[PDB]
Amino acid sequence: MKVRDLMDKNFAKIYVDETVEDAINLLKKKKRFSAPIVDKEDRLVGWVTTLELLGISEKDFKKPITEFMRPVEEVITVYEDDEARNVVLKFVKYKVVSIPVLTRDGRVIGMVRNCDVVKTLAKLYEIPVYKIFKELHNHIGDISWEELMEAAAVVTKRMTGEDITPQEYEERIKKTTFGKAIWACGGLEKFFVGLIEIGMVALARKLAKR
Amino acid sequence: MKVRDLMDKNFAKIYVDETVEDAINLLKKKKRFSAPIVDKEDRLVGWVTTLELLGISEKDFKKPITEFMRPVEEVITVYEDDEARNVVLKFVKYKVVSIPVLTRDGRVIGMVRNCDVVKTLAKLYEIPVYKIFKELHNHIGDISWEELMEAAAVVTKRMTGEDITPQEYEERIKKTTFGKAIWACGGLEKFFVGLIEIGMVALAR
Repeated sequence: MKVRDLMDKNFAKIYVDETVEDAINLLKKKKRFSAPIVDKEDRLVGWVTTLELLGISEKDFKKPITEFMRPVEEVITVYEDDEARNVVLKFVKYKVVSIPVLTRDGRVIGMVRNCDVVKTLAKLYEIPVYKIFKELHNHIGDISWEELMEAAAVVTKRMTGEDITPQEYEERIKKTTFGKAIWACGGLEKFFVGLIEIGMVALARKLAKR
Repeated sequence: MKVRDLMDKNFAKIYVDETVEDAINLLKKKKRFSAPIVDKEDRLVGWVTTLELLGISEKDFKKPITEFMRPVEEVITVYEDDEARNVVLKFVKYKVVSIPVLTRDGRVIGMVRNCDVVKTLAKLYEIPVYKIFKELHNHIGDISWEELMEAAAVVTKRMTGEDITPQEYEERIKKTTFGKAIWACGGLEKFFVGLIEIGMVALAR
Protein backbone atom coordinates (compact mmCIF):
# COMPACT_ATOMS: atom_id res chain seq x y z
CA MET A 1 0.00 0.00 0.00
CA LYS A 2 1.22 3.47 -0.92
CA VAL A 3 1.67 6.43 1.40
CA ARG A 4 -0.64 8.52 -0.79
CA ASP A 5 -3.54 6.26 0.28
CA LEU A 6 -3.06 7.12 3.99
CA MET A 7 -1.99 10.77 3.90
CA ASP A 8 -3.88 13.82 5.14
CA LYS A 9 -4.64 16.14 2.21
CA ASN A 10 -6.34 18.83 4.35
CA PHE A 11 -3.11 20.03 5.94
CA ALA A 12 -2.07 23.53 6.96
CA LYS A 13 0.35 24.67 4.24
CA ILE A 14 2.37 27.58 5.67
CA TYR A 15 4.44 29.73 3.32
CA VAL A 16 8.02 30.70 4.15
CA ASP A 17 7.29 34.45 4.12
CA GLU A 18 4.47 34.35 6.69
CA THR A 19 4.54 35.55 10.30
CA VAL A 20 3.89 33.73 13.58
CA GLU A 21 0.39 35.22 13.69
CA ASP A 22 -0.38 33.86 10.22
CA ALA A 23 0.84 30.40 11.24
CA ILE A 24 -1.26 30.46 14.42
CA ASN A 25 -4.39 31.53 12.53
CA LEU A 26 -3.90 28.85 9.86
CA LEU A 27 -3.23 26.09 12.41
CA LYS A 28 -6.33 27.02 14.41
CA LYS A 29 -8.46 27.27 11.27
CA LYS A 30 -7.29 23.89 9.93
CA LYS A 31 -7.42 22.09 13.32
CA ARG A 32 -3.82 20.90 12.97
CA PHE A 33 -1.05 20.64 15.57
CA SER A 34 1.86 20.74 13.09
CA ALA A 35 2.49 22.14 9.64
CA PRO A 36 5.09 22.21 6.86
CA ILE A 37 6.62 25.49 5.75
CA VAL A 38 7.03 25.64 1.97
CA ASP A 39 8.16 28.16 -0.63
CA LYS A 40 6.26 29.59 -3.61
CA GLU A 41 6.86 26.36 -5.58
CA ASP A 42 5.36 24.16 -2.82
CA ARG A 43 8.78 22.69 -1.96
CA LEU A 44 9.53 21.94 1.69
CA VAL A 45 11.76 24.40 3.56
CA GLY A 46 10.67 23.86 7.17
CA TRP A 47 8.34 22.28 9.70
CA VAL A 48 6.70 23.58 12.88
CA THR A 49 4.55 22.36 15.76
CA THR A 50 2.18 24.26 18.02
CA LEU A 51 4.44 23.35 20.96
CA GLU A 52 7.29 25.61 19.79
CA LEU A 53 4.73 28.42 19.39
CA LEU A 54 3.26 28.31 22.90
CA GLY A 55 4.33 31.01 25.33
CA ILE A 56 5.21 33.52 22.59
CA SER A 57 4.53 37.11 23.61
CA GLU A 58 2.02 39.06 21.53
CA LYS A 59 4.76 41.59 20.69
CA ASP A 60 6.48 38.73 18.80
CA PHE A 61 3.49 37.66 16.69
CA LYS A 62 4.97 39.61 13.75
CA LYS A 63 8.22 37.63 13.76
CA PRO A 64 8.74 35.40 10.70
CA ILE A 65 7.83 31.74 11.10
CA THR A 66 11.40 30.89 10.03
CA GLU A 67 12.55 31.87 13.54
CA PHE A 68 10.55 28.99 15.07
CA MET A 69 10.61 26.22 12.45
CA ARG A 70 12.81 23.18 12.11
CA PRO A 71 14.91 23.53 8.93
CA VAL A 72 14.13 20.99 6.23
CA GLU A 73 17.45 19.20 6.82
CA GLU A 74 16.23 18.04 10.26
CA VAL A 75 12.71 17.09 9.07
CA ILE A 76 11.56 13.49 8.63
CA THR A 77 9.85 13.12 5.24
CA VAL A 78 8.46 10.41 2.98
CA TYR A 79 7.54 10.14 -0.70
CA GLU A 80 4.01 9.70 -2.02
CA ASP A 81 4.79 6.36 -3.71
CA ASP A 82 6.60 4.74 -0.78
CA GLU A 83 5.11 1.71 0.94
CA ALA A 84 2.87 2.37 3.93
CA ARG A 85 4.99 0.48 6.48
CA ASN A 86 7.89 2.92 5.97
CA VAL A 87 6.00 5.73 7.72
CA VAL A 88 5.14 3.27 10.51
CA LEU A 89 8.78 2.45 11.22
CA LYS A 90 9.70 6.15 10.98
CA PHE A 91 6.89 7.08 13.39
CA VAL A 92 8.10 4.56 15.96
CA LYS A 93 11.81 5.30 15.60
CA TYR A 94 11.78 9.12 15.52
CA LYS A 95 8.57 9.88 17.48
CA VAL A 96 7.59 12.81 15.25
CA VAL A 97 3.95 13.86 15.32
CA SER A 98 3.65 14.28 11.55
CA ILE A 99 5.60 13.48 8.38
CA PRO A 100 5.32 15.60 5.20
CA VAL A 101 4.64 13.72 1.97
CA LEU A 102 6.57 14.71 -1.15
CA THR A 103 6.03 14.05 -4.84
CA ARG A 104 8.75 12.60 -7.06
CA ASP A 105 9.32 16.25 -7.99
CA GLY A 106 10.09 17.58 -4.48
CA ARG A 107 6.69 19.16 -3.75
CA VAL A 108 4.66 18.76 -0.54
CA ILE A 109 1.29 17.16 -1.33
CA GLY A 110 0.18 15.72 2.01
CA MET A 111 0.92 14.85 5.61
CA VAL A 112 0.88 11.61 7.60
CA ARG A 113 -0.01 11.50 11.29
CA ASN A 114 -0.34 8.44 13.51
CA CYS A 115 -4.13 8.80 13.31
CA ASP A 116 -4.01 8.27 9.53
CA VAL A 117 -2.20 4.95 10.06
CA VAL A 118 -4.72 4.01 12.76
CA LYS A 119 -7.60 4.91 10.43
CA THR A 120 -6.13 2.66 7.74
CA LEU A 121 -5.72 -0.17 10.26
CA ALA A 122 -9.36 0.19 11.30
CA LYS A 123 -10.31 -0.08 7.63
CA LEU A 124 -8.19 -3.22 7.12
CA TYR A 125 -9.70 -4.84 10.23
CA GLU A 126 -13.20 -4.90 8.68
CA ILE A 127 -12.15 -6.33 5.29
CA PRO A 128 -13.77 -9.76 4.75
CA VAL A 129 -11.39 -12.71 4.47
CA TYR A 130 -12.95 -13.19 1.02
CA LYS A 131 -10.86 -10.28 -0.29
CA ILE A 132 -7.72 -11.75 1.29
CA PHE A 133 -8.40 -15.05 -0.47
CA LYS A 134 -8.97 -13.28 -3.80
CA GLU A 135 -5.71 -11.32 -3.59
CA LEU A 136 -4.20 -14.65 -2.54
CA HIS A 137 -5.71 -16.34 -5.61
CA ASN A 138 -4.09 -13.78 -7.92
CA HIS A 139 -0.61 -15.15 -7.13
CA ILE A 140 -1.05 -18.94 -6.84
CA GLY A 141 -1.10 -19.73 -10.55
CA ASP A 142 -3.22 -22.19 -12.54
CA ILE A 143 -5.51 -22.98 -9.61
CA SER A 144 -9.28 -22.58 -9.79
CA TRP A 145 -11.30 -20.95 -7.03
CA GLU A 146 -13.04 -24.26 -6.32
CA GLU A 147 -9.68 -26.01 -5.91
CA LEU A 148 -8.57 -23.27 -3.51
CA MET A 149 -11.75 -23.65 -1.45
CA GLU A 150 -11.29 -27.42 -1.36
CA ALA A 151 -7.70 -26.95 -0.18
CA ALA A 152 -8.89 -24.54 2.52
CA ALA A 153 -11.43 -27.14 3.67
CA VAL A 154 -8.65 -29.74 3.88
CA VAL A 155 -6.49 -27.31 5.85
CA THR A 156 -9.28 -26.53 8.31
CA LYS A 157 -9.91 -30.27 8.68
CA ARG A 158 -6.23 -30.65 9.57
CA MET A 159 -6.15 -27.67 11.96
CA THR A 160 -9.41 -28.10 13.86
CA GLY A 161 -10.70 -31.50 12.71
CA GLU A 162 -13.91 -29.99 11.29
CA ASP A 163 -15.46 -31.53 8.17
CA ILE A 164 -16.67 -28.60 6.05
CA THR A 165 -17.64 -28.29 2.38
CA PRO A 166 -16.03 -25.66 0.12
CA GLN A 167 -19.27 -23.68 -0.27
CA GLU A 168 -19.72 -23.44 3.51
CA TYR A 169 -16.13 -22.19 3.69
CA GLU A 170 -16.79 -19.54 1.03
CA GLU A 171 -19.84 -18.31 2.95
CA ARG A 172 -17.79 -18.35 6.17
CA ILE A 173 -15.00 -16.20 4.74
CA LYS A 174 -17.68 -13.91 3.31
CA LYS A 175 -19.02 -13.44 6.85
CA THR A 176 -15.65 -13.23 8.65
CA THR A 177 -13.63 -10.03 8.91
CA PHE A 178 -9.85 -9.84 8.65
CA GLY A 179 -9.29 -8.96 12.31
CA LYS A 180 -11.57 -11.73 13.56
CA ALA A 181 -9.70 -14.28 11.44
CA ILE A 182 -6.37 -13.00 12.79
CA TRP A 183 -7.79 -13.38 16.30
CA ALA A 184 -9.00 -16.91 15.55
CA CYS A 185 -5.64 -18.07 14.15
CA GLY A 186 -3.84 -16.65 17.19
CA GLY A 187 -1.86 -13.86 15.54
CA LEU A 188 -1.01 -12.38 12.16
CA GLU A 189 1.95 -14.76 11.78
CA LYS A 190 -0.10 -17.94 12.18
CA PHE A 191 -2.72 -16.53 9.79
CA PHE A 192 -0.05 -15.75 7.18
CA VAL A 193 1.46 -19.23 7.50
CA GLY A 194 -2.05 -20.68 7.34
CA LEU A 195 -2.56 -19.03 3.96
CA ILE A 196 0.84 -20.40 2.88
CA GLU A 197 -0.28 -23.91 3.87
CA ILE A 198 -3.58 -23.53 2.00
CA GLY A 199 -1.80 -22.49 -1.20
CA MET A 200 0.71 -25.32 -0.82
CA VAL A 201 -1.99 -27.96 -0.36
CA ALA A 202 -3.79 -26.55 -3.40
CA LEU A 203 -0.74 -26.73 -5.67
CA ALA A 204 0.12 -30.21 -4.37
CA ARG A 205 -3.40 -31.49 -5.07
CA LYS A 206 -3.14 -30.01 -8.58
CA LEU A 207 0.19 -31.79 -9.13
CA ALA A 208 -1.28 -35.10 -7.92
CA LYS A 209 -3.55 -35.30 -11.00
CA ARG A 210 -1.37 -34.07 -13.89
CA MET B 1 -5.37 -7.07 23.95
CA LYS B 2 -6.66 -4.51 26.46
CA VAL B 3 -6.26 -0.77 26.95
CA ARG B 4 -3.96 -1.87 29.78
CA ASP B 5 -1.40 -2.92 27.15
CA LEU B 6 -1.73 0.33 25.15
CA MET B 7 -2.01 3.09 27.78
CA ASP B 8 0.88 5.27 28.95
CA LYS B 9 1.15 6.05 32.66
CA ASN B 10 3.58 8.92 32.00
CA PHE B 11 1.42 11.79 30.77
CA ALA B 12 0.69 15.45 31.42
CA LYS B 13 -1.98 15.85 34.11
CA ILE B 14 -3.16 19.38 34.93
CA TYR B 15 -5.02 20.28 38.10
CA VAL B 16 -8.04 22.58 38.17
CA ASP B 17 -6.25 25.19 40.32
CA GLU B 18 -3.16 25.50 38.12
CA THR B 19 -2.59 28.42 35.75
CA VAL B 20 -2.17 28.74 31.99
CA GLU B 21 1.60 29.18 32.39
CA ASP B 22 1.85 25.95 34.39
CA ALA B 23 -0.15 24.12 31.72
CA ILE B 24 2.06 25.44 28.91
CA ASN B 25 5.25 24.51 30.76
CA LEU B 26 3.89 21.03 31.54
CA LEU B 27 2.83 20.41 27.93
CA LYS B 28 6.28 21.51 26.76
CA LYS B 29 8.16 19.46 29.36
CA LYS B 30 6.10 16.32 28.71
CA LYS B 31 6.08 17.04 24.94
CA ARG B 32 2.32 16.42 24.84
CA PHE B 33 -0.25 18.32 22.78
CA SER B 34 -3.29 17.66 24.99
CA ALA B 35 -3.93 17.07 28.68
CA PRO B 36 -6.86 16.43 31.03
CA ILE B 37 -7.88 18.84 33.77
CA VAL B 38 -8.60 16.98 37.02
CA ASP B 39 -9.71 18.01 40.50
CA LYS B 40 -8.05 17.11 43.81
CA GLU B 41 -9.28 13.50 43.51
CA ASP B 42 -7.90 13.02 39.96
CA ARG B 43 -11.42 13.06 38.51
CA LEU B 44 -12.12 14.50 35.08
CA VAL B 45 -12.97 18.21 35.12
CA GLY B 46 -11.97 19.08 31.54
CA TRP B 47 -9.33 18.89 28.83
CA VAL B 48 -7.10 21.22 26.85
CA THR B 49 -4.98 21.14 23.70
CA THR B 50 -2.28 23.45 22.40
CA LEU B 51 -4.80 25.12 20.08
CA GLU B 52 -6.73 26.47 23.08
CA LEU B 53 -3.52 28.06 24.41
CA LEU B 54 -2.13 29.16 21.02
CA GLY B 55 -2.09 32.86 20.17
CA ILE B 56 -3.18 34.10 23.61
CA SER B 57 -1.81 37.22 25.29
CA GLU B 58 0.88 37.41 27.95
CA LYS B 59 -1.81 38.74 30.32
CA ASP B 60 -3.65 35.41 30.08
CA PHE B 61 -0.60 33.47 31.33
CA LYS B 62 -1.73 34.03 34.94
CA LYS B 63 -5.44 33.23 34.53
CA PRO B 64 -6.66 29.87 35.87
CA ILE B 65 -6.62 27.02 33.37
CA THR B 66 -10.42 26.85 33.77
CA GLU B 67 -10.76 29.96 31.57
CA PHE B 68 -9.50 28.07 28.50
CA MET B 69 -10.40 24.40 29.05
CA ARG B 70 -13.17 22.48 27.29
CA PRO B 71 -16.25 20.82 28.80
CA VAL B 72 -16.18 17.23 30.03
CA GLU B 73 -19.08 16.25 27.76
CA GLU B 74 -16.69 16.42 24.78
CA VAL B 75 -14.21 13.96 26.35
CA ILE B 76 -14.26 10.37 25.13
CA THR B 77 -12.89 7.98 27.75
CA VAL B 78 -12.05 4.30 28.15
CA TYR B 79 -11.51 1.90 31.04
CA GLU B 80 -8.32 -0.05 31.64
CA ASP B 81 -10.15 -3.35 31.01
CA ASP B 82 -11.68 -2.23 27.70
CA GLU B 83 -10.63 -3.95 24.50
CA ALA B 84 -7.97 -2.30 22.34
CA ARG B 85 -10.35 -2.43 19.37
CA ASN B 86 -12.76 -0.28 21.38
CA VAL B 87 -10.28 2.58 21.83
CA VAL B 88 -9.31 2.18 18.16
CA LEU B 89 -12.96 2.55 17.11
CA LYS B 90 -13.34 5.55 19.42
CA PHE B 91 -10.23 7.12 17.86
CA VAL B 92 -11.63 6.70 14.35
CA LYS B 93 -15.22 7.68 15.20
CA TYR B 94 -14.79 10.79 17.35
CA LYS B 95 -11.49 11.91 15.74
CA VAL B 96 -10.11 13.02 19.11
CA VAL B 97 -6.45 13.64 19.83
CA SER B 98 -6.14 11.60 23.04
CA ILE B 99 -8.32 9.38 25.23
CA PRO B 100 -7.96 9.25 29.04
CA VAL B 101 -8.10 5.95 30.91
CA LEU B 102 -10.27 6.10 34.04
CA THR B 103 -10.97 3.80 36.95
CA ARG B 104 -14.52 2.59 37.53
CA ASP B 105 -14.89 5.49 40.01
CA GLY B 106 -13.69 8.14 37.54
CA ARG B 107 -10.03 8.62 38.52
CA VAL B 108 -7.64 9.42 35.66
CA ILE B 109 -4.95 6.72 35.63
CA GLY B 110 -3.96 6.44 31.96
CA MET B 111 -3.67 8.10 28.57
CA VAL B 112 -3.95 6.56 25.08
CA ARG B 113 -2.88 8.21 21.82
CA ASN B 114 -2.85 6.98 18.23
CA CYS B 115 0.95 6.58 18.38
CA ASP B 116 0.53 3.90 21.06
CA VAL B 117 -1.60 1.82 18.69
CA VAL B 118 0.98 2.45 15.96
CA LYS B 119 3.82 1.50 18.31
CA THR B 120 2.15 -1.81 19.13
CA LEU B 121 1.63 -2.38 15.40
CA ALA B 122 5.33 -1.90 14.61
CA LYS B 123 6.30 -4.94 16.72
CA LEU B 124 5.12 -7.14 13.83
CA TYR B 125 7.86 -5.81 11.54
CA GLU B 126 10.65 -6.67 14.02
CA ILE B 127 9.88 -10.40 13.92
CA PRO B 128 12.89 -12.37 12.62
CA VAL B 129 12.20 -14.44 9.51
CA TYR B 130 13.57 -17.39 11.51
CA LYS B 131 10.37 -17.59 13.59
CA ILE B 132 8.17 -17.32 10.49
CA PHE B 133 10.10 -20.26 9.02
CA LYS B 134 9.61 -22.10 12.32
CA GLU B 135 5.83 -21.73 12.14
CA LEU B 136 5.98 -22.76 8.48
CA HIS B 137 7.92 -25.90 9.46
CA ASN B 138 5.23 -26.68 12.04
CA HIS B 139 2.62 -26.33 9.27
CA ILE B 140 4.41 -28.41 6.58
CA GLY B 141 4.75 -31.85 8.14
CA ASP B 142 6.85 -34.57 6.52
CA ILE B 143 9.81 -32.26 5.81
CA SER B 144 12.52 -31.83 8.42
CA TRP B 145 14.27 -28.61 9.39
CA GLU B 146 17.51 -29.44 7.56
CA GLU B 147 15.49 -30.38 4.47
CA LEU B 148 13.54 -27.10 4.56
CA MET B 149 16.79 -25.14 4.90
CA GLU B 150 18.35 -27.04 2.01
CA ALA B 151 15.26 -26.28 -0.08
CA ALA B 152 15.55 -22.59 0.79
CA ALA B 153 19.18 -22.66 -0.36
CA VAL B 154 18.16 -24.34 -3.62
CA VAL B 155 15.55 -21.63 -4.22
CA THR B 156 17.87 -18.71 -3.41
CA LYS B 157 20.49 -20.15 -5.78
CA ARG B 158 17.73 -20.14 -8.43
CA MET B 159 16.23 -16.69 -7.84
CA THR B 160 19.51 -14.80 -7.42
CA GLY B 161 22.30 -17.22 -8.39
CA GLU B 162 23.97 -17.06 -4.97
CA ASP B 163 25.70 -20.29 -3.89
CA ILE B 164 24.58 -20.38 -0.26
CA THR B 165 24.59 -23.21 2.27
CA PRO B 166 21.72 -24.15 4.61
CA GLN B 167 23.57 -22.85 7.68
CA GLU B 168 24.32 -19.50 6.03
CA TYR B 169 20.63 -19.11 5.19
CA GLU B 170 19.80 -20.04 8.80
CA GLU B 171 21.96 -17.21 10.14
CA ARG B 172 20.62 -14.91 7.41
CA ILE B 173 16.99 -15.32 8.46
CA LYS B 174 18.04 -15.28 12.12
CA LYS B 175 19.50 -11.81 11.48
CA THR B 176 16.92 -10.33 9.08
CA THR B 177 13.55 -8.98 10.19
CA PHE B 178 10.15 -9.37 8.56
CA GLY B 179 10.08 -5.71 7.51
CA LYS B 180 13.51 -5.87 5.88
CA ALA B 181 12.47 -9.16 4.27
CA ILE B 182 9.33 -7.82 2.59
CA TRP B 183 11.38 -4.73 1.72
CA ALA B 184 14.05 -6.88 0.04
CA CYS B 185 11.57 -9.14 -1.78
CA GLY B 186 9.87 -6.21 -3.51
CA GLY B 187 6.60 -6.53 -1.59
CA LEU B 188 4.68 -8.85 0.69
CA GLU B 189 3.34 -10.83 -2.28
CA LYS B 190 6.78 -11.91 -3.52
CA PHE B 191 7.94 -12.89 -0.03
CA PHE B 192 4.72 -14.90 0.24
CA VAL B 193 5.13 -16.73 -3.09
CA GLY B 194 8.77 -17.19 -2.11
CA LEU B 195 7.77 -19.11 1.01
CA ILE B 196 5.25 -21.08 -1.06
CA GLU B 197 7.94 -22.03 -3.59
CA ILE B 198 10.40 -22.99 -0.84
CA GLY B 199 7.84 -25.30 0.74
CA MET B 200 7.03 -26.75 -2.69
CA VAL B 201 10.67 -27.53 -3.48
CA ALA B 202 10.99 -29.03 0.01
CA LEU B 203 8.04 -31.35 -0.67
CA ALA B 204 9.25 -32.43 -4.12
CA ARG B 205 12.66 -33.46 -2.76
